Amino acid sequence: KAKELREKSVEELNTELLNLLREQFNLRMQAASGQLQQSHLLKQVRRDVARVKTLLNEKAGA
Amino acid sequence: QGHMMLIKLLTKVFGCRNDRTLRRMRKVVNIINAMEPEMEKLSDEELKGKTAEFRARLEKGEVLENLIPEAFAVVREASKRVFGMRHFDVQLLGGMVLNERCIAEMRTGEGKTLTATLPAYLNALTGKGVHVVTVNDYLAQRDAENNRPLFEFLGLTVGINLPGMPAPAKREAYAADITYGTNNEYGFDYLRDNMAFSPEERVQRKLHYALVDEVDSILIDEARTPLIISGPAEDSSEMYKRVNKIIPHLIRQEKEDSETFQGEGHFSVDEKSRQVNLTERGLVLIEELLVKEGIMDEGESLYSPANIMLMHHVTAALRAHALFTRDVDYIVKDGEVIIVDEHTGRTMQGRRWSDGLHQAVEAKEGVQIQNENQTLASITFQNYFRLYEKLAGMTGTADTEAFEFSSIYKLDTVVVPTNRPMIRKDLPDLVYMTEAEKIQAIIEDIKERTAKGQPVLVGTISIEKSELVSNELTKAGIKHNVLNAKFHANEAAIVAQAGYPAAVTIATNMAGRGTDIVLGGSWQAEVAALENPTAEQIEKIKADWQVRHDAVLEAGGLHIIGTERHESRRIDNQLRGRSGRQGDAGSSRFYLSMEDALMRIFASDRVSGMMRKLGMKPGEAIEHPWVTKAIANAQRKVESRNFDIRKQLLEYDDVANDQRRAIYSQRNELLDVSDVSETINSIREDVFKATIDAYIPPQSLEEMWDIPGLQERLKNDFDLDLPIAEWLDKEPELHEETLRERILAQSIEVYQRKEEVVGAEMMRHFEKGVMLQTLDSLWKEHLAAMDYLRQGIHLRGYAQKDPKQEYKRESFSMFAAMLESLKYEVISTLSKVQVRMP
Amino acid sequence: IREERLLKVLRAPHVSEKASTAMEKSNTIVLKVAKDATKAEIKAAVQKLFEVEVEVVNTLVVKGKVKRHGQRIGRRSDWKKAYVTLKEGQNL
RNA sequence: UAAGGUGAUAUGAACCGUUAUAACCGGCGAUUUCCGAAUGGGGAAACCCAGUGUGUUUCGACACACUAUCAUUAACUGAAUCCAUAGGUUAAUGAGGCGAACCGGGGGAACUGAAACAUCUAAGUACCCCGAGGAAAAGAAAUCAACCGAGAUUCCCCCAGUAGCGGCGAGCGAACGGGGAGCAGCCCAGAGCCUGAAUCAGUGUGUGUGUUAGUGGAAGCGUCUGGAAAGGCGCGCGAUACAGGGUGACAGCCCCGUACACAAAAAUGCACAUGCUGUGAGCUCGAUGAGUAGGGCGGGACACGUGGUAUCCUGUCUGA
RNA sequence: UGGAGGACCGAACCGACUAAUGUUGAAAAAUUAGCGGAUGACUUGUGGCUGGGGGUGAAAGGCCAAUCAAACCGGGAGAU
RNA sequence: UGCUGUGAGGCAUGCUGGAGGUAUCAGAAGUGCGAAUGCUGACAUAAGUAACGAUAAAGCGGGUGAAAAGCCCGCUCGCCGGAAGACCAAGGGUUCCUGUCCAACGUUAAUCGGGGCAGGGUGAGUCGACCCCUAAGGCGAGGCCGAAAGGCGUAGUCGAUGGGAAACAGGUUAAUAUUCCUGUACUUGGUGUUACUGCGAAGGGGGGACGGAGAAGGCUAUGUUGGCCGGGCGACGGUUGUCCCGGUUUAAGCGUGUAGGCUGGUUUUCCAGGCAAAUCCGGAAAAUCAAGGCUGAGGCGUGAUGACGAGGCACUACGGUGCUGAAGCAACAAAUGCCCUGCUUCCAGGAAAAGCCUCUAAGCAUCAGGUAACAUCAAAUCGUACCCCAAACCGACACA
Ligand SMILES: [Mg+2]
Ligand SMILES: [Mg+2]
Ligand SMILES: [Mg+2]
Ligand SMILES: [Mg+2]
Ligand SMILES: [Mg+2]
Ligand SMILES: [Mg+2]
Ligand SMILES: [Mg+2]
Ligand SMILES: [Mg+2]
Ligand SMILES: [Mg+2]
Ligand SMILES: [Mg+2]
Ligand SMILES: [Mg+2]
Ligand SMILES: [Mg+2]
Ligand SMILES: [Mg+2]
Ligand SMILES: [Mg+2]
Ligand SMILES: [Mg+2]
Ligand SMILES: [Mg+2]
Ligand SMILES: [Mg+2]
Ligand SMILES: [Mg+2]
Ligand SMILES: [Mg+2]
Ligand SMILES: [Mg+2]
Ligand SMILES: [Mg+2]
Ligand SMILES: [Mg+2]
Ligand SMILES: [Mg+2]
Ligand SMILES: [Mg+2]
Repeated sequence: KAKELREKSVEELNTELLNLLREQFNLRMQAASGQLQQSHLLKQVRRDVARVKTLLNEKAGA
Repeated sequence: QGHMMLIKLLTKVFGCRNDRTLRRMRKVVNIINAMEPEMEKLSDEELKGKTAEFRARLEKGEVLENLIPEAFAVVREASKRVFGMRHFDVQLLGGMVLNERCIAEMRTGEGKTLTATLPAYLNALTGKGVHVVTVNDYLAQRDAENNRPLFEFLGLTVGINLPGMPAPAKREAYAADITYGTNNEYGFDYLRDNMAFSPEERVQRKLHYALVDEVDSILIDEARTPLIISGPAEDSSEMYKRVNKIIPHLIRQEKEDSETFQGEGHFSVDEKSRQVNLTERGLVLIEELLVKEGIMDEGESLYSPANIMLMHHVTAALRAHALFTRDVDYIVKDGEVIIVDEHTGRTMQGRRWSDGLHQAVEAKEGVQIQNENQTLASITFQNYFRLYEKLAGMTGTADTEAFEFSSIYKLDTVVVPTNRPMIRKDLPDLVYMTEAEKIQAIIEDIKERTAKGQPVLVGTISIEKSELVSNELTKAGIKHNVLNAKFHANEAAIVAQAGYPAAVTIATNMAGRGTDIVLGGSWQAEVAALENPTAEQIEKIKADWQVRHDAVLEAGGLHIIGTERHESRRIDNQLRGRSGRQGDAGSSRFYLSMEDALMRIFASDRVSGMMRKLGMKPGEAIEHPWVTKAIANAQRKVESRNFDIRKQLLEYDDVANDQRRAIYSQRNELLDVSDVSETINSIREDVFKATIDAYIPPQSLEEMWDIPGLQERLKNDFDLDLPIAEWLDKEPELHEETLRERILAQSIEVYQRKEEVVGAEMMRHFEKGVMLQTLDSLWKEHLAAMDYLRQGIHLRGYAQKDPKQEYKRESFSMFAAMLESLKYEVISTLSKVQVRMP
Repeated sequence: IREERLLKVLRAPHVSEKASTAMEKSNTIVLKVAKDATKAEIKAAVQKLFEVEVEVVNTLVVKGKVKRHGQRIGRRSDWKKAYVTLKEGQNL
């Protein structure tokens, strides 16, 4: 992504960050119970959060 | 490794739990059928007397469960001695499962109704009745007349419930110990019993036990469905003309006429945003539906819990005024409303958008308006099953998930065996890149299976898919019969003869588990086809059927073709489980293509393009099992999605029916009790305390009181012309409460004079009738507000709050205000009754 | 309490025979939680992310074992177990 | 830059990507827990405990920021004490610690050699401490020479183990002068004429030349032995490339490179050239570093051990 | 009557006079059988302080990490 | 192995090996080893010899097992019992418990283990740490001193081995429990309401707050006996009795205030000693009453119609669970423990500070703040397994 997220406002990025953290917690409880087969998604969700936070920093400081 | 985690925990714990329960059930089974070589004395004087003996033993307090190894045998040999069927051990297991609140899993042909004879017999000895539900009147009446010798030889009466039955005959149906009928007849008999004007006019008994008999459909899919709520002739609706008349005073820029206006809203080009969203989030234009000519004008705003019935009317008029435009979205010609379809260019003259929308469409123009219809009687089916004291149900090989079962309402899933070693060869699934190669491989399979001896079922989802597969099948060339869901007797006539060798049946949307496919033909319907069967013809037909049946099991049994996979796995297992019943040989194979509807849930063109990079390979290869893993994972995903969209409306049904049970408990509480003069007296004292509290403040001074408002309200809705200000100012010896007891005693003497001139029990019947009138009217207004707030929860709880405990608080306040208005207007119209005075 | 802090606390459900027995006796869920989580964070996280009510939380710190993998000596990481007491009126 | 990847033991599973948001490499950014100069107070390093000010939310608490010491400067205050000072508070800037060797300074052995040992030697070595820079130190004669002249400092070779010093023992050891590497001279102790005129430092721009990724890059087949050919034999080809490494034995022509020919969006080294800012040139008339040179006493450094001992430094008393 | 004592006898505790064993031992100082003190100049737990041309010593050149008529480690050092 | 040279050597070849070696004539050495009580590695010798680590001691049957003196179960025998039992601190860190294995470790075998592998296990407002406060002592802004580094030290700030708020009984896990469950409590803060009101310190006063030895009065833990309750009449003479065996338990907290110990009390007026002020302490002088106050083990009541209780009945995948459960008192003896941080007595004359109570100063006074009741909230963080006279700590060892 990182271009469709760069076209979003600060509250949109905050809402997307909250949704990504919720999906990360849900996938963590899913994988913790031995129930996750698609184990890649955690990694993707993790990097997704990073992208949002990086964009938040470059929307906050400059 | 390590971490023997929750999944293996689920499998191990529930496996050992079902095995321990099945071990104790096997011990009970080994107790009951230890030795049975010969039997005599059918049921004439001894085993019919066990009915009265068991009723006397429960009269002394012996547990009905302690009779389970006895009473089952009192059923069992009867089926040996009347119908010639020996109950197998699995039928005993299923009856013991249906005795508790558990789910019976067993294949068809293992005596389904023969198992269902057990818990109807057990639950019927209470003297309260047994309510077994089929989908039709046909199977219900058929098995009712089948078990009428079985229950009549044991002293139990079989009542049948049919649509169009008389209400005393419906009483004799429900007062029988085993009552047969369908689900909607049961539910609408309940709704007519709640529309009864006395407890004598009811036709049902107290709900004792409900045998579901098909838990796949009604407990999941048909859980919510209402078919009788309110039937109007509509008779007039011109008051909404005087509600929608308030709208063309205001302009569509601001002040309650807006296209939701969003602070700024939109640009000045065609502002009818048909993505409606119905918000108006400025919260300053909301003021113009208040005062100046009067409705919702006493001081309550538009966000009050007590004014939502008009709020789903005026906003319906707002989304009919500026949104749905004349001559393109709809037309009214000669007073007739026709939706003009914009996208495909149609004129829908026999369709109308419900939930007051076409009503507000008629209220905008000069059209004849159907009535603002008020809900009367509704219940959801899973919670009506929850209302029973004991609840159990049985299903085939398409059993749902055990945690899902126990979380419907307390249903434990124990895997009952078949008592026969299963050899139903489930072949690995076959997917092709397109529909054409898949159906051509299906054509080669059906031709090579019709070559030797094999009966085959080909199941689809629809009549048009059946038409396409039958067109390709006569391009190959066979005979087929399509299974119509509309035709029950034609369904039985097709499927009873579908098990013949070289007989192929096509299926459209299997409801559940089928009528018994007899492989190698069906010799029982064959000797039913004889016009006068002797004892010489039945043995020959049985022998030829025996040769056909051994040729069928040598051929590999019944074959299953699944043309697609459904959005639930239960209907897939329903299609699959037709082969190999009662331990017979059989085969099952599912087909799929990449242009099926189950590729519509992917919505990922990257992976959908990566499957194209494999190659064609139409046949011998090792192509990919990973795409099959993707299909299995996506199918489990959409099954869980169906679960979530079910669960949200299940919580909706829970809250709606909980308010329903509140009003039904207070309904039977205010109806069933005798001597209702004391009840009216107590409610009248609380009424006068509450109505004087609404106008006179408790423990207030002499200037805080509201004398002319209380006087005019007493005169309007009490028929009391009280000189309250004169009674204040003439005597200063008066003090506090005192006026409460003065107006109460004046009302009491008005009522006692009117009951002495009208009669005692005539006033009691007038009390119960006017209580029913005011209670049903204000309760159906409560139902209108409840339906309008379940459809109008789009503007209440948004910022950090949650409806449903914001819906529930406003509906509880509406409930309390409705009950106090009920009490106030009952006491009013009992004080308003003009009787001829001496 | 900030909600994104609550989304990082509860790491894993912990199932064993002791957790089975504790659920049967005093209906306590046993959680792997974060190493730096206090009892208020765990109580708020279970009350929010699971929509239930908590009476009390008892947290203990499990010290990791020391293993020999191919004659190389390592030490497993410490973690925090948490016994969370669901309320009696809540029935499951 | 790319058709392959998700670092390794190390497979497996789940995935991503194939003509350009897979991966990789380089530039610039973001985040950068806690301890550690550790810097809010403390501490048994990776821990405990706060204060102050904001700003939230149901009022249960949360999040962020700052708060060490010293030096200088400024402001406000402010004793004994009148003014004032000392002190106090706040703000601004700088410092602190680490680092292998080189460098300058403050201290400074002993074994040993003398065939013992004390003057001496080892040796101003080892080590300790302080301070700084990419170099440091030194440096423009109160210097040498010899009646002829040289013209700052540093380093290399001769002078020369010479002259000397020395229980004249062990040992220590120049200089004058010559050949070379390199080369550069200025400012204050002060006024006027003229100004901002030379020079230097910062700053931006352009060009050149690098650095930090990269691109292209020649020319071989048959046969025999052999597990395998790059080897033997036969006939060809390239070379501004026969440096090297790998490929189943020893390959110029199989692969990576190699000679050569090119390449930077961004940061950046160094040169110029240009612009701005701070800075002042030249001319004339001045002035020419005082508790200093030198001396007495005591030490030290000069190759020079007090000897007939010049010269330099000074702890002490003096003193042009 | 009183209950003093660097009082008496004797376990814990502290110590170490005799003998035997042990002497590549069970132990780089012990075991067994006896022995001395055992309310005091006692003994013991925890923490702190005193640093080697030094400490400390009811004094034997004793002890200062199984090392002491000048500890241990690194360096001068490849001393001689 | 053969041939050859006077010798260091040389040449050829069989076998192994599977990829490098080098003529000749020159050049340079880390250029030749049997010795140095030489250094490292490997392997003999003594020699299958001494020894197998307290002379507390074993015997049999059954089980599993490939194999049983050592493991498990049972019946005997013997050893410790001021310990060779139980709980901790220090110290150690997974040795705890379960499954599994027997290569190595265990002075032997091992099916066993404190061993290998995997899994599980440590739950606190009241216990401890943390936290408030100080001793010895450490650092120590400034300061003083010192070639430099640094040394001493004021304000301060750390520092337990000491002072400071509160929980007990029963039950449960394979492994934790004053932590979990049941029951009954208690403590300290925050907020709010109500009622009353002079609150306030980095200051003053009290208190904390203290030695050795001896004595004998009241007690308790605890034990014995009797009564009671339940079971037994006993392999061999006797054993329905003055007989035999077992049980006869109950806390914290709340209330009462006892043996005992200390001290006269109350009111008024005055003094400036307590760095200033004080209603507090210190001192002085009157009046009045003589009994008022502080402290205090234990007992008693309650906690407790509960729990516990031998045993019995139902199940019981023999490991346990559900229900029931009789008596549950009295006398005597009695501590080194409690009254007691007391009393007497001696000389060697016996910590500090804070929490706590009180007094006011600056200051604020309808505020604030304090007092009492009630309601609510909070009590975070870390430790908690296991061994602790020992096979797990210090001794190289599973160490007399
Ligand atoms: Mg608790
Ligand atoms: Mg610090
Ligand atoms: Mg001089
Ligand atoms: Mg002895
Ligand atoms: Mg010496
Ligand atoms: Mg050599
Ligand atoms: Mg040798
Ligand atoms: Mg032997
Ligand atoms: Mg011998
Ligand atoms: Mg021997
Ligand atoms: Mg032994
Ligand atoms: Mg044996
Ligand atoms: Mg003994
Ligand atoms: Mg271990
Ligand atoms: Mg063990
Ligand atoms: Mg084990
Ligand atoms: Mg072990
Ligand atoms: Mg302190
Ligand atoms: Mg302590
Ligand atoms: Mg006693
Ligand atoms: Mg006898
Ligand atoms: Mg007895
Ligand atoms: Mg006084
Ligand atoms: Mg041993």
